[PDB]
Amino acid sequence: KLPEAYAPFAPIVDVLPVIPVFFILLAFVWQAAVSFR
Amino acid sequence: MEALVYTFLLVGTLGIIFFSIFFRDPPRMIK
Amino acid sequence: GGRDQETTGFAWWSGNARLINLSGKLLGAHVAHAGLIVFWAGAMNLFEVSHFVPEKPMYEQGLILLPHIATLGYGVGPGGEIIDTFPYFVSGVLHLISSAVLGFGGVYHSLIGPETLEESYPFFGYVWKDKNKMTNILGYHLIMLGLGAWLLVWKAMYFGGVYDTWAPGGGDVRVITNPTTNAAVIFGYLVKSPFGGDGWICSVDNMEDIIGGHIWIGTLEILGGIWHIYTTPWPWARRAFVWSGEAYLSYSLGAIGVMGFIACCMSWFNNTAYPSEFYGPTGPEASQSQAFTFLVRDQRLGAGKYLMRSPTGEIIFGGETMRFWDFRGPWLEPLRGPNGLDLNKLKNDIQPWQERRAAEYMTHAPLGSLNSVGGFVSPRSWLACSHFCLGFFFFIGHLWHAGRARAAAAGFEKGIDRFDEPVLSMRPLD
Amino acid sequence: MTSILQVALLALIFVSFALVVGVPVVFATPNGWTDNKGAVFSGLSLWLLLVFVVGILNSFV
Amino acid sequence: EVNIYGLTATALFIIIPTSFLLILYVKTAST
Amino acid sequence: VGDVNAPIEYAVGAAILVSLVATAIIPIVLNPGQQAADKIFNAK
Amino acid sequence: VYPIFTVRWLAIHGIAVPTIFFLGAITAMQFIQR
Amino acid sequence: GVLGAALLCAIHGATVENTLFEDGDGANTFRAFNPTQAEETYSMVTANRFWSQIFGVAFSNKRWLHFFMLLVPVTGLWMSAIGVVGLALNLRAYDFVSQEIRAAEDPEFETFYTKNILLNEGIRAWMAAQDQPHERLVFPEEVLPRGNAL
Amino acid sequence: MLTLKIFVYTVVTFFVCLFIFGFLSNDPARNPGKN
Amino acid sequence: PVERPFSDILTSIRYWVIHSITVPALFIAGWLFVSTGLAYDVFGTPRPNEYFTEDRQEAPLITDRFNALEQVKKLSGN
Amino acid sequence: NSSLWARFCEWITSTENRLYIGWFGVIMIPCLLTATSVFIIAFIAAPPVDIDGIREPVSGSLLYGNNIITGAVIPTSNAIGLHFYPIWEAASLDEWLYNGGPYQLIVCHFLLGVYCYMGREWELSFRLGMRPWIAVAYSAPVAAASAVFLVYPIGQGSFSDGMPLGISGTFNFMIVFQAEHNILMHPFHMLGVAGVFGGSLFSAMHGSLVTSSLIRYNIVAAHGYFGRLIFQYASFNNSRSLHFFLAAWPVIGIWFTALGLSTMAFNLNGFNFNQSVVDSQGRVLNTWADIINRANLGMEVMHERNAHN
Amino acid sequence: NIELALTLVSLVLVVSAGPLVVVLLSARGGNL
Ligand code: CLA
Ligand code: CLA
Ligand code: CLA
Ligand code: CLA
Ligand SMILES: CC(C)=CCC/C(C)=C/CC/C(C)=C/CC/C(C)=C/CC/C(C)=C/CC/C(C)=C/CC/C(C)=C/CC/C(C)=C/CC/C(C)=C/CC1=CC(=O)C(C)=C(C)C1=O
Ligand SMILES: CCCCCCCCCCCCCCCC(=O)OC[C@H](COP(=O)(O)OC[C@@H](O)CO)OC(=O)CCCCCCCCCCCCCCC
Ligand SMILES: CC1=C(/C=C/C(C)=C/C=C/C(C)=C/C=C/C=C(C)/C=C/C=C(C)/C=C/C2=C(C)CCCC2(C)C)C(C)(C)CCC1
Ligand SMILES: CC1=C(/C=C/C(C)=C/C=C/C(C)=C/C=C/C=C(C)/C=C/C=C(C)/C=C/C2=C(C)CCCC2(C)C)C(C)(C)CCC1
Ligand SMILES: CC1=C(/C=C/C(C)=C/C=C/C(C)=C/C=C/C=C(C)/C=C/C=C(C)/C=C/C2=C(C)CCCC2(C)C)C(C)(C)CCC1
Ligand SMILES: CC1=C(/C=C/C(C)=C/C=C/C(C)=C/C=C/C=C(C)/C=C/C=C(C)/C=C/C2=C(C)CCCC2(C)C)C(C)(C)CCC1
Ligand SMILES: CC1=C(C)C(=O)C(CC[C@](C)(O)CCC[C@H](C)CCC[C@H](C)CCCC(C)C)=C(C)C1=O
Ligand SMILES: [Fe+2]
Repeated sequence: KLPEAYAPFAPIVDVLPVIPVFFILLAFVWQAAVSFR
Repeated sequence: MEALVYTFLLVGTLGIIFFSIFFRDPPRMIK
Repeated sequence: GGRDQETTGFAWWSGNARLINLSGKLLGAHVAHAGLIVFWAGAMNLFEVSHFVPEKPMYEQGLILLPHIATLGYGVGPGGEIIDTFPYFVSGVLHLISSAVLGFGGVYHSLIGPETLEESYPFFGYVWKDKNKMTNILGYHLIMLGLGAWLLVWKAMYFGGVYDTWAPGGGDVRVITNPTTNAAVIFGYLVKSPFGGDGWICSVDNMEDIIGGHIWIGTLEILGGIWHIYTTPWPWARRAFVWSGEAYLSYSLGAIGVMGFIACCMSWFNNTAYPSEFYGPTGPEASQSQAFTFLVRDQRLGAGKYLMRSPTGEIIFGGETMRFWDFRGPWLEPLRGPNGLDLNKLKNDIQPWQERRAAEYMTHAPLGSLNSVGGFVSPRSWLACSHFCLGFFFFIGHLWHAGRARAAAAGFEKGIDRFDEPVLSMRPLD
Repeated sequence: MTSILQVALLALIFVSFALVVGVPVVFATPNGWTDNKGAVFSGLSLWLLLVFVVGILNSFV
Repeated sequence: EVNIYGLTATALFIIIPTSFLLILYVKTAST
Repeated sequence: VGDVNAPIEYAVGAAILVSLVATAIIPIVLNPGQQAADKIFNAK
Repeated sequence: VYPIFTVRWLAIHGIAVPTIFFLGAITAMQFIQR
Repeated sequence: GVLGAALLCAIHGATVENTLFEDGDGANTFRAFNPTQAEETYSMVTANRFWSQIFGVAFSNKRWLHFFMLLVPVTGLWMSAIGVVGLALNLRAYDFVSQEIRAAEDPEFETFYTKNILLNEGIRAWMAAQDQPHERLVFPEEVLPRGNAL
Repeated sequence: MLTLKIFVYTVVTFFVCLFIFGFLSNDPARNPGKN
Repeated sequence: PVERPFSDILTSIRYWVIHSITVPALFIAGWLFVSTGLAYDVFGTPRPNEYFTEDRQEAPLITDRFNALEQVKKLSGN
Repeated sequence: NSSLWARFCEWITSTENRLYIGWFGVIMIPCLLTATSVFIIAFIAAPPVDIDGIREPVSGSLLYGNNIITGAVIPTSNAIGLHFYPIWEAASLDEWLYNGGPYQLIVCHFLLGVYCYMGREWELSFRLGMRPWIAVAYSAPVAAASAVFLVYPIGQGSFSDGMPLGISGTFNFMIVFQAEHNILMHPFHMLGVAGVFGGSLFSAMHGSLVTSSLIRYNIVAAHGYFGRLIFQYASFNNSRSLHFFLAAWPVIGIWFTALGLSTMAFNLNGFNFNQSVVDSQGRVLNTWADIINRANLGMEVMHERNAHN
Repeated sequence: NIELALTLVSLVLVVSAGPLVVVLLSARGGNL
């Protein structure tokens, strides 16, 4: 359950795995910023 | 007797299929 | 910034295709993708380490990356018991930092770096139609793959060894000293049948053969890289293939699809590179353990039980499990004689740890559900399903990309001419 | 000395967040890369040094 | 000879439409 | 028994988020249709 | 362009109002201890 | 009928989209068309020859092709409707009396039909308990059909 | 039956060799297009 | 007489002024409808603790057509 | 040019034949011909086979009292499991028949034939100037057939779990899935059903509009009808996008359903909502899922023999 | 329930960290 020194940083870790699926979404947003040209 | 009827029907279907494949009228309407 | 549809001819949904002839942008994209891969690796490793209870077994809490580190022999003792969980944290953190570095490099090469690389940096420049630079790149990357294989061998032979599940009294971390380098044994697997009883490649059962094969693969890869970096394709090779970026992509897609299918099957069946005490028991193992424990309990209570003959003439358990009569495992081989199970040993040669392992394997069959309610989903099922799906999709990708590449090479990738139709220049009534 | 490591790690998190929000902006904006090279390189050096000091502190915890 | 009525039904269903279609085809092909 | 645990503060918080996200995207989905219907209309 | 209370207004509102009402009802149902 | 309708949809789409004429410089063929086109966008001759050399028989008339598309699913669903109309009066095709007599005569004669009949018996016996509350049915565990007793 | 095994192996090998030597005899350049 | 485009209303001020204060009213109305317990009374859906009555320990059964009203009133315990 | 090899190459590659052969043809023709020959012979005059391996043979040949509907070719025995069982491996032809080798022969040869048919489609498309993306469309049925006939037995561990080559065999196959894995509630089967129904709908409606429009205009006339019939103006105004959508919907549906069957081969499951609603005091209230589960339980209990002599 | 609040805050900040770059580039006339 992580070394005790990093115990308080447990919640942020719970969000790291889901970051990649956002990147693809970002691309679409970027395209939406240029009217899908 | 039933088996002969079934075999005859299947053979007839296959024969119609073959004749349609090989003896069709040419499709000159659009080609 | 980005291009427009009119200039390139590719819509936004095909936008990446605009990078085919831009070397720097393609390099940046590949570097960024590698950074993303290592980001996922590190993040998932830390996430699994955070939700890890050492007392319970790994396969009881849906962990798929920690077993890969464990099988190399990090913080694990005999019987697959975890001693300390620091190395997993170190691995995850290092992967995450490498992710940061790779992501920075990729972004820089994508946004600021020169669009075309073959104008100011000739060494790194290339054109897909060339047949020398591509071979040089292939040789370089083959050398890297060989070095990685040799790194595995070095760890297995000089840095504490790996976790062998076939050692007496359960598995343990052991140092492979004499890998089997015999050509006959190594290349016998490649020609074995993929059907039951044979196990084309998934039948490897000892670490000696694995290490020897890795040695051979590393040596062959480095030698092939040296060969390629000093050679050009033969005329038959130049008349056999299509030389374009999309053709290379299709080749890679097909190869990777085959590799995905192989990984699926080997994960489902093999239990020496995937020790049971980390990934849990396979379905054949579950059924075999159920039969074994039922027989032992019936014998102990006093009220063989189910024991029949294999069609080839050996001795197996009866019932619905007679299909899984090719299974072998550390906890069952000592009870097996020259022709199947031995009645005397199966009667009075069972040690407590074997019985405990069978009892544990009874209730953890791969039965589960997508809703994950229970017969609980074993990691093997997840790996097998996911990689089977990915392999199938990548095979479809090979089909699509190879077809398009060949059509473009021929010169009719965008449609029939409408002025000289080949069909109209042929005899009628085909 | 867990508190020092924790505060250094929080500082590293904030610095990494700022660097991530900044570097692509500097790259994309026209005539910005050559204008703000020093700032980006200084940020990268600070990030690496802070990673190393966090590592040493962990080694000492 | 089992289910004589069934055999007669099958024979009629196979013959009458077939004969009708064949006579129609021969009649029209003369055009 | 069968009462709602959450208070009305979250009720209003979610109302604001799910009421101003649906009253501004219902005209954006229909805009293509209304723009093309007039072109189809008054023509044939 | 000026007049309102047209066919389109009625058609859209008829399906819009109950939708919001039911969305609120379901969101409230979510937070029940059973 | 339904499966043939899906097959026709897929094959027609694939053939039309893979025989388009070259009337656009761009890599994408979607923007090389306007609704006011005069000629068709695909070559009927090439598709006809392709499907006459692969399968054996191919269409040579657009109207006939699209009418066949219309015809298949309608007939399929109409026949299904007639079947359910028949079932409404418990006029079901269930017996194959000869097979039932032969199976009952000697236990050692099994076809997939007999297994299907047994599965239907199991479904009925095990589901009628709660599917029809108004019948007030309580089957003791002794009588419930099970494969162990065959 | 060893003879049947031999016959099947021979036939399969013949056909596979024919296929392989087929696709290797300059397949890409036999197309109706000109490029 | 031309069915003003949706873009015109999207940029209007009165439209937003009306809707931003009206829609939340509907959402809160629904929340209070299902929170105050009015839904159970209106639609007859029993509460979690009212499924099994003191004298009944099984699913109800109507078993009557022309007296279904009294049957349902008795079974529900009201 | 005049070499015997050159003449053979020209004959195989010629497009003047009534049916194109090609190299994929030279591979697929013998395979499919052997498959169909053995299939017909086994369907007509095959002896009983012990599918379950408990010495309870199942008759499936016409001569042994069967019709078209109830006949089939029974899969191999459970004793063979997943082994390779060619004709020359069995002790005698009678034992080979008893165990069920012809099912293995048919399935292998037919799978190779269908794959080479897939290849030949692209080959002919390329020989004519057409674009090469019909094989992608054909991959859906090929993927489904490969799944059902090869991947499920591998996951389960025996060829006895394959689909018998018949009608009643297919029905028993479906019933056994619904008993064991609860396929009906799996999302991928839902996507497959949606794909099939949508394909039928689109085929019928496209045919109707095209036939109506064609007057002694093909897309600009019927579009006015469609835009005001069910609203949805300017959706598919490009004749090419419409046909691409037609080609895309069912193919994706079938790909997803095939992947779902493949995943079930490794036995995850369909959804499972049993006892998902409970009131206070812990009592259980039945939902429709519970009735489905009762049906599945009865089905599974009926299927298993357990006591086998 | 500090853990849930902290997780939600971190998730929201991470989500917002992405579109911020796009907004900044669009507002400042970048090459996005
Ligand atoms: C696929 C990966 C990849 C590739 C092909 C390149 C290629 C290139 N980069 Mg990029 N870069 C990458 C990743 C990559 N980079 C990453 C991950 C980062 C982030 C750290 C950067 C950051 C970066 C910057 C900041 C700059 C470049 C530049 C360049 C160009 C000049 C390189 C140079 O000066 O030679 C250096 C040659 C060396 C040999 C030194 C490399 C040192 C390594 C660590 C030693 C190992 C290399 C050795 C040959 C391998 C031995 C293998 C052995 C074990 C068998 C060149 C086109 C420069 C340029 O001109 O911009 C376009 C530039 O300014 N790159
Ligand atoms: C991982 C997948 C991936 C990758 C690596 C790329 C990479 C690339 N694409 Mg492709 N693309 C993708 C997916 C991907 N794309 C998808 C899914 C679509 C469809 C939605 C497209 C559609 C598309 C089009 C239409 C075009 C590209 C273009 C480009 C290039 C320019 C980068 C860009 O967006 O313009 C610059 C964009 C910006 C400056 C705005 C984004 C700002 C930053 C980079 C966001 C990320 C910052 C990150 C979080 C910070 C990391 C921290 C680190 C610095 C420490 C680049 C090589 C363009 C090109 O070169 O074509 C010739 C182009 O025209 N892409
Ligand atoms: C990443 C790996 C990789 C890749 C992509 C290539 C790619 C290439 N190599 Mg290189 N090569 C490599 C690794 C690699 N090589 C290594 C490691 C070695 C050292 C052993 C070599 C040694 C080497 C030589 C000596 C030569 C090549 C050649 C070639 C080219 C022709 C393709 C070929 O070999 O025929 C593809 C395969 C065939 C033509 C025949 C295949 C027919 C059989 C029947 C198919 C079945 C395979 C197998 C028997 C089935 C069992 C396995 C199964 C269970 C999976 C091509 C550019 C040739 C070339 O063009 O000159 C440089 C050449 O002369 N390579
Ligand atoms: C590393 C492998 C690789 C690479 C480098 C490429 C690269 C490329 N492909 Mg290829 N492709 C691949 C694999 C690859 N592809 C595979 C495996 C398939 C099979 C599905 C395809 C199928 C394919 C088609 C059919 C087409 C391309 C096209 C393209 C080009 C544009 C990229 C694009 O589609 O826009 C960016 C992509 C998108 C915006 C789509 C993103 C949305 C996807 C579909 C869903 C998101 C994933 C989803 C969550 C997972 C669901 C499955 C799950 C069960 C696992 C580009 C040259 C196009 C082209 O013009 O070729 C020249 C084109 O028409 N590719
Ligand atoms: C011993 C042996 C032999 C064993 C056999 C055992 C056994 C089981 C026998 C089989 C029994 C059997 C026949 C069962 C089926 C019985 C059955 C259920 C019948 C249903 C009959 C019925 C009246 C149903 C009503 C619905 C109905 C009419 C369905 C029609 C189905 C049908 C024919 C679908 C079409 C199929 C098909 C492949 C179409 C492809 C068409 C095609 C080639 C188009 C290509 C094409 C595309 C283009 O885009 C263009 C442009 C051109 C030009 C072009 O060409
Ligand atoms: C290597 C591949 C070998 C494939 C062999 C199999 C090919 C199948 C050939 C089907 C011929 C069907 C008769 C068409 C008769 C015929 O001449 O049709 C001709 C017709 C084309 O007609 P035209 O377009 O010229 O007609 C224009 C009209 O206006 C009338 O003039 O073809 C079609 O419409 C598509 C046919 C698909 C129909 C598929 C039916 C499949 C049925 C399968 C039954 C199997 C039974 C098995 C029993 C055991
Ligand atoms: C171009 C572009 C794109 C993409 C891109 C990409 C994909 C990128 C990537 C990038 C990357 C990939 C980056 C990375 C970075 C990283 C980092 C920056 C890291 C950091 C780390 C840290 C900070 C850590 C921390 C920690 C640890 C170590 C653990 C525990 C504790 C703590 C939490 C403290 C797209 C297509 C979308 C669109 C267009 C634009
Ligand atoms: C690790 C391992 C091992 C070993 C391994 C090895 C030794 C491997 C090898 C491998 C290899 C060594 C592989 C290879 C592969 C190859 C391939 C895969 C090929 C392919 C080819 C092709 C596909 C071709 C084609 C073609 C065509 C058809 C067209 C025309 C021409 C040509 C011919 C080109 C051992 C057992 C010890 C241990 C465990 C596992
Ligand atoms: C926290 C931790 C620690 C420490 C840590 C550290 C200290 C880290 C570092 C990290 C780092 C420090 C990282 C780095 C990375 C880097 C990279 C990842 C790079 C890459 C590169 C590349 C990839 C390149 C390439 C190239 C060139 C440049 C040229 C030639 C060509 C080529 C492409 C080869 C301790 C033990 C206390 C505890 C546990 C965990
Ligand atoms: C972990 C962390 C970090 C980093 C991070 C990052 C870098 C992140 C990123 C993130 C991102 C980068 C995100 C993104 C996101 C995005 C999104 C979330 C989107 C969404 C979208 C949407 C939702 C859309 C929708 C739509 C469209 C498409 C348009 C039209 C309409 C519709 C509705 C359809 C560091 C290490 C530094 C520090 C610590 C923390
Ligand atoms: C020019 C002009 C237009 C275009 C217009 O729409 C109106 C409004 C009439 C009405 C209120 O829609 C009347 C609707 C009542 C309707 C007759 C009731 C029966 C038919 C349907 C139930 C109406 C709703 C259809 C909707 C759901 C598509 C007026 C007053 C105008 O001056
Ligand atoms: Fe059409």
